[PDB]
Amino acid sequence: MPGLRRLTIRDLLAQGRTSSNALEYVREEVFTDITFSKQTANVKTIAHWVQASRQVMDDAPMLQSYINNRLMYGLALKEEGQLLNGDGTGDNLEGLNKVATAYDTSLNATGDTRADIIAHAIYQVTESEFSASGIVLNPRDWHNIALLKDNEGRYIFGGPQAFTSNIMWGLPVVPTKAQAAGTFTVGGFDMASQVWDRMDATVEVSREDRDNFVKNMLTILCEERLALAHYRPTAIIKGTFS
Amino acid sequence: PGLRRLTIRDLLAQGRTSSNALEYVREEVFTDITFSKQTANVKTIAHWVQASRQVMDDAPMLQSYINNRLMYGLALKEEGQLLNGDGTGDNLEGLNKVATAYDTSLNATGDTRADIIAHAIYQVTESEFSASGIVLNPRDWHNIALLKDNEGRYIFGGPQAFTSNIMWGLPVVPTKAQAAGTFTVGGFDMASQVWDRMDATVEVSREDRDNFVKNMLTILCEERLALAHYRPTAIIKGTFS
Amino acid sequence: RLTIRDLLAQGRTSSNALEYVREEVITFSKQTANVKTIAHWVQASRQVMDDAPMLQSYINNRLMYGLALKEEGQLLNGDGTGDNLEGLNKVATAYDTSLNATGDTRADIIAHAIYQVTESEFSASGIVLNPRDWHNIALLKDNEGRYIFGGPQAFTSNIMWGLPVVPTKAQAAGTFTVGGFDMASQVWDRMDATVEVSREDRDNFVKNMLTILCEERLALAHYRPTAIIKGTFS
Amino acid sequence: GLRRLTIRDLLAQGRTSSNALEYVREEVFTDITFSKQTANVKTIAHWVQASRQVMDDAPMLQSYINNRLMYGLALKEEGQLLNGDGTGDNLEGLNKVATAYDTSLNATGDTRADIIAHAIYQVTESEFSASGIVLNPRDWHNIALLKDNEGRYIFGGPQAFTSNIMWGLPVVPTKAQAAGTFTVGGFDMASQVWDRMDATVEVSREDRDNFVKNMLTILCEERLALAHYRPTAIIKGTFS
Amino acid sequence: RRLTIRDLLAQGRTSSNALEYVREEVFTDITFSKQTANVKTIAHWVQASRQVMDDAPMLQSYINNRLMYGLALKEEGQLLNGDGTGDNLEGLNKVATAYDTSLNATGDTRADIIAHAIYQVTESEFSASGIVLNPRDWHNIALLKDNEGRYIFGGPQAFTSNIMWGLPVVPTKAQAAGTFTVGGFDMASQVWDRMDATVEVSREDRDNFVKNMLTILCEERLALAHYRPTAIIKGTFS
Amino acid sequence: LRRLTIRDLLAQGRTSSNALEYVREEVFTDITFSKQTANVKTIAHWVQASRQVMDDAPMLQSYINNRLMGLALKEEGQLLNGDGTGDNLEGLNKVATAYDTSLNATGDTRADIIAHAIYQVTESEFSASGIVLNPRDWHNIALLKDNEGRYIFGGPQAFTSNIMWGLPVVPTKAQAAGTFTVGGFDMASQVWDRMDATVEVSREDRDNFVKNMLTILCEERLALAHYRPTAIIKGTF
Amino acid sequence: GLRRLTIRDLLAQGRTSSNALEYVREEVFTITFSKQTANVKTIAHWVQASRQVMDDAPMLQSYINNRLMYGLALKEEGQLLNGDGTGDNLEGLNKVATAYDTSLNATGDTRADIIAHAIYQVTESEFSASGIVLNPRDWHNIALLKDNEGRYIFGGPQAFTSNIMWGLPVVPTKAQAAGTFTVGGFDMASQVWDRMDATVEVSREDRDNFVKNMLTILCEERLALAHYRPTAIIKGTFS
Repeated sequence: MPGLRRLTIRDLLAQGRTSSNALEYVREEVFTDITFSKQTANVKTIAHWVQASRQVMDDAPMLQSYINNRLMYGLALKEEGQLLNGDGTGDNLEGLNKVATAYDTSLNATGDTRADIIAHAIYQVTESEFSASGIVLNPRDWHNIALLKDNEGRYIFGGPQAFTSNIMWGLPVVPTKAQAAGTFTVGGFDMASQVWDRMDATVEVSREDRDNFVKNMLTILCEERLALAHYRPTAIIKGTFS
Repeated sequence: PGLRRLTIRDLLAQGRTSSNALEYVREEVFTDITFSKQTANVKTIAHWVQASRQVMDDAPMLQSYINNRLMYGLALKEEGQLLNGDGTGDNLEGLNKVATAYDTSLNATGDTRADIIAHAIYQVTESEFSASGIVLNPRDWHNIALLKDNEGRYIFGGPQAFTSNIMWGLPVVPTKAQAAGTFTVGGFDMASQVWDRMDATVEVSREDRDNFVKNMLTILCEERLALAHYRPTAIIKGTFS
Repeated sequence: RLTIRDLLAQGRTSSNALEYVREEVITFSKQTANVKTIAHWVQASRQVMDDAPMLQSYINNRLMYGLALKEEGQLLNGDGTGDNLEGLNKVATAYDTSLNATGDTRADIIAHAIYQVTESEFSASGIVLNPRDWHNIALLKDNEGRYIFGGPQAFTSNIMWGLPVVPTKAQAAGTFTVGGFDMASQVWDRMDATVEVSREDRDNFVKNMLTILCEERLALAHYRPTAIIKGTFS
Repeated sequence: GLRRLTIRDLLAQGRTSSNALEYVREEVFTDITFSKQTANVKTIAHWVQASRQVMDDAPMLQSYINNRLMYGLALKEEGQLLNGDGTGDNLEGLNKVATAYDTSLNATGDTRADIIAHAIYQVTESEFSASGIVLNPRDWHNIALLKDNEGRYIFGGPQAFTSNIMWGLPVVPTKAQAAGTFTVGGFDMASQVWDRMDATVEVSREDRDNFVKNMLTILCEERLALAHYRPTAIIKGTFS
Repeated sequence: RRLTIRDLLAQGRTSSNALEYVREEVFTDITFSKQTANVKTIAHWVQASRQVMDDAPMLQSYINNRLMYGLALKEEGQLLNGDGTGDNLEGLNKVATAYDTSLNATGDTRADIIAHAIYQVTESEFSASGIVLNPRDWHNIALLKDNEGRYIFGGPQAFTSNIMWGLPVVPTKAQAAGTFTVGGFDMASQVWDRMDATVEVSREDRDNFVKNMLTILCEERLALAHYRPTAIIKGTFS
Repeated sequence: LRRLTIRDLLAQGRTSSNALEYVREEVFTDITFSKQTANVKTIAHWVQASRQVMDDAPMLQSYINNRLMGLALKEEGQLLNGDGTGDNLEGLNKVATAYDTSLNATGDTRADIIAHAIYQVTESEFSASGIVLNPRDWHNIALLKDNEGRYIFGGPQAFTSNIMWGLPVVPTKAQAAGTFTVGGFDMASQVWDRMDATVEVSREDRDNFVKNMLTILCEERLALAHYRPTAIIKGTF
Repeated sequence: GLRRLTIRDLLAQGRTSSNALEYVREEVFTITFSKQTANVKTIAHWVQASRQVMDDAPMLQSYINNRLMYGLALKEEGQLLNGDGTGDNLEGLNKVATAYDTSLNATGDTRADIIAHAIYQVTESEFSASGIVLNPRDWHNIALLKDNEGRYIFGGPQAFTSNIMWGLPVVPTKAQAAGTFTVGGFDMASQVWDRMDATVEVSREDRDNFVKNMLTILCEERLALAHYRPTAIIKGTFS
């Protein structure tokens, strides 16, 4: 099974299990009364594959190492990028940043810091009757945020005790390289989106592939099928730092 | 359902009932104290959504998420009724209608929106109670928590103040039920109470209105609630400049 | 004469969605088709619930037919957006006007379309016209005063060049759709038609009435858009 | 909800088993002399008359008497302890024995909060140090929200008003205290409150015209006395 | 109600009239002087009418709500600053090291001075174990800002629970306003006590016989031992 | 171990053979494939003590562990810039892409060069996940002071935290001064452990018999596999 | 006392049963080996009391041991820090410490920047700094460095308590002379071997105790100090 020593984007979202090629649902639109709308989520597949030598790998304990440290790791890093930046066209999921709501750049005044913009965004999330539960950042941006002062020796956030992923103002932070530099995504992901797992990550070996029989190598493939549903896109705010 | 904030239900005291009306004595303070005979009727609060048929009928795990999503909105409807629901009809006669106007003479020159909240925290004492909660529109709470004087100093600490909703040791309740520019502060724990007749329940109807045609499905979530106001002069409602 | 459902291929399915490959001629592309719902409802008197045979006679004679008439307008003129399903005219190839002769009549444009259907290596199998256009096609005669192919005695059915015509009010006036539907498109039925009676629906309770509903769930895949050609004769 | 400290919490507590209580009072003047005094256990009563249909539910009436009626009894016991004329069935309150504020100490540009400082100083003239203060909510609100030419608060702010503490000394804002009148003094040393009977409740249906009008009367009764051992340790005053 | 000066110091029972100890003296090496502490007596007397005392629980109310309370409040003020003249005890503020005036800075706040004193305690090879403040000065300190809305220390309730920099604080009216006292009390002093508080009624003192009065005396015997006067810094808020 | 080493910054893996064959994908800045083999090789660190130390027993063991597992510093010098030919394995600096000097400027300092290198890591379709450089260079970068800017007083907290641009920094004497190395080490390269470290004491080694001394030797074996050398970039300031 | 961290806590412990230990010192060029020997030395602290304190029995035996062990600990800390190693002395960490590289300093450096440069300079021995040793006054003046901008280098006066500098433990002690600091990886560079624990002996005749009815209480311990890599220890003085 997979697993990383860090909070992942799918941990922020709600988890469900589905047994169909698609599922329909209702999207709550709020005007800043709520008007409902019909939506559908299609179960799409994310895969990661690597080429490998034949004999050393099917006759050694270097296979568990090879799929654990390359395949599951890459597959996780790929689903994390899909859930956050998917397009929704073809085999692409529709990511949080695709449906997210534009940050309102009228909430920031002269002299604002990054903490002020984070506060403005945690606000703008509240305009959906939902409470912000998670933040998604770039590791560079998260490092800059965790370590800044307040025109005084005092020390907002916790720096190198809270910078270690950890939390910020009570909300979990996911610092991920999938997130562009200078871009933040705040929201109540707990009750604004949901990932439905059709099939768990499965691994398979292809001896026969695109001229693999004559090249003396295998292809190892790890794949998983899931869908992403966005109940209230107004609960997600995607913004850019100054 | 609360989602890491206090609900207007949390400011009031709570109890159980077993009838549709039980009535009580209202302490009418004059600005000694007189008494009134008042009756509180058990009204019904309902939140409904018209979804499709395909969304609902599925495995038990696929039916629970919408049930929780609906129990969530029921709580917001309950707050909307508790805060400002007029007496006429099946509404609940909420606090803002029973509250007392805000004495505008208290204002000093050069005040800010927080100064008016301080004045309203005072005025609650004229009922012989103490303020135990503010109710603000999220816009107003946000605009207050990030205020500053001529000097580069925040009144309420930092932007961390907007989160962890509290003003001078008094819980702040930011809710969409409160209209922009209107504030409501008072000793809720002693000036009001909520009597619960029935808990939340969910029902599904295919034949409602025209749902049988166009294959719709109305999901309804109901609770039964009465609101007893024991001292209207403890709750103060006002508007911002 | 029959239904657009009879022109297309038919399959069964057991899923909410449908994945397939659209062979744009031969390349390939992945396409999806979600199952949608089509319903037809009729107002009736309370007296049908008794005398069960009358209810069955009404249902099979007149209810199962209106549902097909209603799904014609969806299978033909759809969008695929929302609760609609993609229609033959939406996934269609514009009729080539270069095939037009100097003074060819409306019965020759259809022959040109029938030939154009073959440019996808698939032979045409059906025509779809508007009732008024079909009416005018069978009665335009000529200057001499003879029906070009008509004549009351010399008429078989809604047929033209040996292909079914299927006139439907769903088709707009001025538009025609010629295609080899039997091997280029396929309707996948999620479940067969179901009938349900409601007495509470709207004010049926007070007014002593009934609503009979007939529902069906289906999608449709368009493997070869090039086989279906949509034209608009001047 | 115990969101504030009462006058009783400001005083020494004591229990008794007699209907009168005699003590001695120190008479320190501007050494000490001892004069014998006595205090008679008085009765404090608070009553509310409710419709006769409020007893149909035992738990709800029980709750009302438990947490809504006793509060009124205590809050009027405050009004008796703080200021009682002594004559009749009114126990002798802190305002009856309190010493007058020495107006000589007032300066020209004397702020309203400085007079409390002068009173705290005058409390030291009885070889006691001032305990918490008692004053009206309006005056406490004005004191804690003083503003200079600019908007900066001098020594209070609404955080002070909600905390009921100035200069480390507890503050009791009560409606019983009149507006403009303040009372400082070493209440823990000077005076004490003696309890005879814990509060009791009584329901009467025939009281007054409660029979022809559908209502009851609920009565809460308490027995206590107030013993002042050093009136010079308590100071009245009025703002100007 | 709160921790007292007796709680900051180190306890211990004596069964004699006086005891000798060694004072460790530090230069601003460690020398040793010879000192003695004599068991002194602290008493508080309240005289009340003899009538009800002898048949009621009114006696208990005098004993603990009127006498033990005053005796504790007077013991705490004797421990802080006595004089050693007669029955006076030796006071912490009498035996204390003057706060270094030169240690201050231009913009130092009322907490920077406490930091300076917490340092100065370390010139005796010990560390601060507590602070003794006037309630007014503690109320003022606990509500200080930092050139920003941010509050140093904590909130007004319980005055931040009477703890600054992690060190318990004793707010007492005995401490003069504007004077502070830090130091390693638990290690630099001891409160050797001979006899616990006892209560006695006279019925004969002075002219109580003719005037119909009792007198109730509550008294205790204890000594205070000082080991390092350099581990106790007494200073003034400038 | 107050910092994370290069091993903690690559992929970890286990092998039970004296050599392993792997497919290295090569990127044209299309992706092609090459067959490659990595040979398990021994890393060894020795220190010579004096005799009669075996009687120290429990404390000797403490010396044996603490001051030997020394070997970790030599293994990383092998992993980073091993010559590749001989009895030493192929290092990260051996198969690494030369820094693109066209990304520089006139006044660019030294952290901007690392930013440019991180940018150039993306041409492999990977992303930088670490930086390796000299402790002197890291000290100069972290404590860099500019009179005009607000970055004055340096970053002693940054220097002690070992984090730059949000990525880990590895200051080691293994890497020569003036040279830097960035890249997606967690994807491109993997360390395959064959056998764990063992300790061997020799009395006859060289002159140990004459000179009344011992030789303690700690040795382990392992291989290094590089899947995408284009991910790694090595340059000089 | 346990309200502060002692120098013995920065180094490594270990027991020895002999009066001499042989070890190998690792010289690093900025690695060769030397062979050195550590001799078990004796550290003794004595307090001069009166004879009347003896008559109180537990008030002396059960209360003065607390202060006596404290004094012994402080004296041991001082000797470990700056013992000269000549004539029954320990080998002071300041004696083997490497001189601070003054060239590391820039223009505009405060006293904490020099400590940062010293924290760097330890790395040239392939070790990482484990602790700092300062004078209490120097630590006070560092933790309260009111920057010219008008902001504290550290959090505030809170910094002085809970002695920590950039995650490194700071040991303030009167043993370190004012103006002198020592950074290093003490948990690896050196260690302390304990031969026998502290023991207490009482003398009535030492010097003129008999004449002046005094007493001398002497607590003594025996230990050796072994340095393995002096380059890991950097000693310097503040400008």
